[PDB]
Amino acid sequence: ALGKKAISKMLNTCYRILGLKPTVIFADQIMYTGFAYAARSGASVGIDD
Amino acid sequence: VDIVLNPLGVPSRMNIGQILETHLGMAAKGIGDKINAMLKQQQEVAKLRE
Repeated sequence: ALGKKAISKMLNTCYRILGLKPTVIFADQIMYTGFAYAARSGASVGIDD
Repeated sequence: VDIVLNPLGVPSRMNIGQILETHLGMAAKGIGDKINAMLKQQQEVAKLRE
């Protein structure tokens, strides 16, 4: 379902089973793609929403 | 637009100004947009007097 702590343990098993380095590269790339979709999802407020 | 903020602090702290003060702000400028209209069209003093 993907959640804050869910994606948290994502990388935790990733590290506790494989290692450090793969986690490094992992984190970075997701960051960029993540921001892309966050833009497409402009959460509006103010009276209207 | 020159400024961009986020009313994300409202659902968190009760500074409802972000929803409201903004709403009404534009209201008061709208009336000004018709004053703009009622002058840019070269209207007599009686039209805008009413």
